[PDB]
Amino acid sequence: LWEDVQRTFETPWCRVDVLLLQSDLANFLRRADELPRAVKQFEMYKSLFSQVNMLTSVNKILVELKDGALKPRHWNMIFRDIGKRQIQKNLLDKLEFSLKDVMVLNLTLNEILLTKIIERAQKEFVIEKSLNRIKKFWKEAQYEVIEHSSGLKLVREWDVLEQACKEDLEELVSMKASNYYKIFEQDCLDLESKLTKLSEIQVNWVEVQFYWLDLYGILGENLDIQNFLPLETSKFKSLTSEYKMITTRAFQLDTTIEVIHIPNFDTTLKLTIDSLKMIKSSLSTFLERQRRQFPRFYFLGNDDLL
Amino acid sequence: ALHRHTNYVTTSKGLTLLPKSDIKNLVLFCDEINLPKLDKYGSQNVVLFLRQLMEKQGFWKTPENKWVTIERIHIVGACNPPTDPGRIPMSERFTRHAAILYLGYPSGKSLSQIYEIYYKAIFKLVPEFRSYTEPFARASVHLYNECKARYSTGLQSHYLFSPRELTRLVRGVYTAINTGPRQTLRSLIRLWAYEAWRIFADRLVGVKEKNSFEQLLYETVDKYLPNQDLGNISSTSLLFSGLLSLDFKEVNKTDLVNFIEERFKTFCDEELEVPMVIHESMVDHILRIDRALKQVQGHMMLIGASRTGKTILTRFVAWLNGLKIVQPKIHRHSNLSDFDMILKKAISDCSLKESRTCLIIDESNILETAFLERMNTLLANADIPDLFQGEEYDKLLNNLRNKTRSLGLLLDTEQELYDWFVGEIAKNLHVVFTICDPTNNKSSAMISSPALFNRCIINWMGDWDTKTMSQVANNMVDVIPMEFTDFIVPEVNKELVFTEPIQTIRDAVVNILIHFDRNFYQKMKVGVNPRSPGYFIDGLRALVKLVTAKYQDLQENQRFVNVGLEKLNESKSLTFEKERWLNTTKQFSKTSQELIGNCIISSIYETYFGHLNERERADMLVILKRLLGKFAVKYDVNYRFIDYLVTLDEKMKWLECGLDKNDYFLENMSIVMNSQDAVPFLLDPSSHMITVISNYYGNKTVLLSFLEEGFVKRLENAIRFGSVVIIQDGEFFDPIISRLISREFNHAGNRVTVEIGDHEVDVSGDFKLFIHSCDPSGDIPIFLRSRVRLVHFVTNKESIETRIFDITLTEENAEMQRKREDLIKLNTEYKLKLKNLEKRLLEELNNSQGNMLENDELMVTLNNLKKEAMNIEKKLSESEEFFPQFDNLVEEYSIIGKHSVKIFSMLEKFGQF
Ligand SMILES: Nc1ncnc2c1ncn2[C@@H]1O[C@H](COP(=O)(O)OP(=O)(O)O)[C@@H](O)[C@H]1O
Repeated sequence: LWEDVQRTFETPWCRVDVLLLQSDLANFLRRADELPRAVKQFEMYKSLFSQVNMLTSVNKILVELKDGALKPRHWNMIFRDIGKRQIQKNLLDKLEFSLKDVMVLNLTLNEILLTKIIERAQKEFVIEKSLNRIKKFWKEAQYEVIEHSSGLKLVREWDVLEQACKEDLEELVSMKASNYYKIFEQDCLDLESKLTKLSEIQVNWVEVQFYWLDLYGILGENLDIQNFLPLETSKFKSLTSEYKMITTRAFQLDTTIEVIHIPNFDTTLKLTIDSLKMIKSSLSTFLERQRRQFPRFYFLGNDDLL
Repeated sequence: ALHRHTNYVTTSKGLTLLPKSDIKNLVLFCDEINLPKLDKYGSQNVVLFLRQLMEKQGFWKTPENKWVTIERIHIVGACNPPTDPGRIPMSERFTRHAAILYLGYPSGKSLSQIYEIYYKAIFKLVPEFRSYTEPFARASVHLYNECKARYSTGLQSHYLFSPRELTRLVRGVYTAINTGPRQTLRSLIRLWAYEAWRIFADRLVGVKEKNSFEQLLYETVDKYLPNQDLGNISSTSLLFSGLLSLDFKEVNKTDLVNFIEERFKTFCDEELEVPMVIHESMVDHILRIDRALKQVQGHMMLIGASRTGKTILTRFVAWLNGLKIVQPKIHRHSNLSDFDMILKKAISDCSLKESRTCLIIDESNILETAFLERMNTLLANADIPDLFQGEEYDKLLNNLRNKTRSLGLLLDTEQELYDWFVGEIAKNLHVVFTICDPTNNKSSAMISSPALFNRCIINWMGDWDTKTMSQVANNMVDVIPMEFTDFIVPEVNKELVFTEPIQTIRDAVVNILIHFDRNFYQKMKVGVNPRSPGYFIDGLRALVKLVTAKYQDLQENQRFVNVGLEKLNESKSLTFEKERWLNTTKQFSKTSQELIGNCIISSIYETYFGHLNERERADMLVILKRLLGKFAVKYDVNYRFIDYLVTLDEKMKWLECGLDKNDYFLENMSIVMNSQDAVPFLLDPSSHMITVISNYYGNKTVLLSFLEEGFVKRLENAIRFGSVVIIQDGEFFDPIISRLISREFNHAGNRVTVEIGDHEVDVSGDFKLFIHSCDPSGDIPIFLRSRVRLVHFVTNKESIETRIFDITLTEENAEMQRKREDLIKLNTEYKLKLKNLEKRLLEELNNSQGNMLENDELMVTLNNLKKEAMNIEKKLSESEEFFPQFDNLVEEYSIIGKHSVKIFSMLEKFGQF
């Protein structure tokens, strides 16, 4: 029994399970008495029973420190302020310390400071859970692609991701109010920066795609209108070519967020939307110039007049 | 409804028919055929559809526009007489095609035989009293007759009796005899009386009609069952329950109460935590709800008042019987599809898994009439055909076919499977409606609905009576110490006392609280009182916390004065006169006697007067003072709420943040800030408070509203990271914040979690919630209004009444006005600075243990303190004459203000025109 209990004391804390620990402690209690008096008189049985009673004395503490909220920083703080010793970093960062250390911390007496540090652990995990959820959502998000008559690729359902980005940005802003935000600041700031860049790119992209669809009906299809406005359609063809290259390289990434790393993307979309707006203004001026020559065209509109 | 039994077919000359699915003819029983409402142009379309089905023998498909000829389907409708309330007259174009048959009540004498047969049936379990089959039945019938004549619809709209009540009584008598112990004649009479109480007298309103029913029961028993060994047949005198024993026997009250308490403690511990007090009415209603939930189609409708305990009592009784409590998590933007999905999930759990759910439907858990119609269809039948139709039906029949196989019973026919499904829903699903005020349109529609009123057991909780309030108060004022007031038993009328005869200060406290609650509801509320005490409970809790805090303060001050006196007695020429100025040990004896009175006044002011005018507050405070004087509890004669509760630092902070200089606004802010056991609901037309609160909390303030779409998410952020939340609108309210309005959380190891919608969010602990409203005309849901601390920040007309005074006295008695403010100002700054100088003197004595040159500063400050002592004494002596003159001078300008307010009212009427 001594070998078994010594083995179970040496298991790494990252692999200890309390459900089997309860049964193992029950077996240890059952088999403590059946040992002969030779073991009883020696320190072996006394030490074994004392350690088993130490394990059975505290069981809420073990399950509380088994929670996912505990982190290597909290273990370091517990060891330094309660155990008065330093743990090897390889032994600590992987939570592979043995149960003998947990015995050493003397959970029976220091349980007040233990719960004091565990409360901080759960609140820091409240912050970390939101950060991890945001990161996981934005590591798997992707647009929905369709292809119209031309070779261009079109995005559908802008809202399902725009609203998610806006809500995540609001969440990252609201995290600064929490007192336990200081340790998570260095990651939240970078995530907020990336999401702000993605939001700006999204804002430009939706307008670019909408304006290109609106203008493709007018120019690029009807040869007559392009003949009346050669400069506008000449610019529009180059805009469509550049937008096609940009969108192909963008959807060759499989993730929406990584477009922030594309060289010259946001400025390219700004230039594209500016040129599309100038072409739209040119169409408006041309239509008004046509209407001021035969004013009855004011009873028709734009599509009929075109 | 027809989709289950009919099968569309097609033929060249037979363009789609809708005949029977089987070979038997089909009979459509449309109950309450004249009930459906009619359009604004005066035509109800369902009746016209029925006429189309009976005259043209067909109809038109609305998607496809094809003539569907019904084949061998018959129409049989049932309707109450059109003179009954809510019965819309039917057009003669429809009833022209139907043969009308009138079916009256079975003559009142045939009922005797009809139910004597039932009693002969149910006495096969108890043959020893076979000869008693005939009496009981007659008695039952007689009882019904009397309850039909005494309690008419003229008293209450839900006093509708019928032989269905007699059948319920017979089933109850059987199901108590069947599972009960060996019976004796007295036991059978008491059992029948208990069932009669539960059937006929549960719905009764007011103690007058309950006493009338009790004397009717006594007369009936003495007339038809002239037994000579019986006890009291009152509702609380007899208690039948199977919670204690394995039988169903009349249990002793003390054992029942002890068991209920030891189970309620466990329920509050392991289930959601709400500190609650057990009393006799709670035990009685627990028995009632247990009896309702125990039977097969046991549905209950609890009509009481808000904060009575109906919802948590239902949850407790369901937990006792192992019923899964399901509550619709709906909110403002929840449409009929969400309710349909919730009902579908509840039904699937009830039948496909045998979950034995208990669906608690609040009055506010229904938004439009579609929800109520779904409840009608679920209750009248044991299923809602609209949920399971078309392809969803095909899945259901599949899930049935597998499931029914797992129980070891073979059923391959679709009809058999659906009949088993209906039976499982009927014996597994219990619906417990809870409605706060029955005069509301939604709740009146719920009560008057035929399916609910005919299937549900109307249990009328009503509002708390004086006995329940006394019990709750006694169990709630028994935690705070009252061994310092030196109470003397006062001479009061027997009607004034409510608890056991007054022998200690605690009984005086509970009597004062009950009397003030009654007087307050008598003045504010008119007619019937559909409001249950939530002010009473909040006031009790506030009084507990305030007595604790004030006694701690008094202990600290007494300790400081005593240690100073010990230091002075240890101490060279003038300290003998500080021995005189430390006569405050005598003042402490007087100020400790008034601690309970001041705490009662302050707690009542915090709870009740949040939503009152400047004049109503004064009148009710006068009433409370005369109530304290009626009993033998003392209080500070010159008591001011601002001075007593809020300190100088907090008042200066509020004034700096942007609060006005009004005493009314200072009291309102004290109510808002000091009382944070319940959410505050700030009502003000101008939004000037929204900035003020923000100025109090700097950058932590977060502004939301119930109208914006992302609100549900935004709060879930503010609730998780600890930022003060102000919700700009309060007249609207989506019940998802319900679990936040009442502090009903899910605790854990060290994380507190609250359910919003269907997400569990962790509460930081630094998170505050203020609800804010703009228009005082707007209403708030009864769930919100009774849970929230409503604070009125409006500037009413009565604000003129005082304000002109502050002008008149400014320009009529300048010196008197000057002395008025500086009297209290110097008084307060004296109470602070004399303590400051006393601790200065004490620490100097600490630093002057054995020195001699340092004693000069001690002597000069000793001579100094005499000056403020003289100023304090002079101010007290001058106030002793100033206050009588001030109160004498108040009445003249009160006469001025009486006309001023009338003039302003007339002006505002002019402006309203
Ligand atoms: N016996 C009691 N002791 C203490 N508080 C009670 C008692 N009965 C009711 N209450 C108060 O009334 C409220 C009733 O809660 P609940 O039943 O959920 O709402 P409702 O009564 O409106 O259905 C509780 O919050 C509780 O504070």
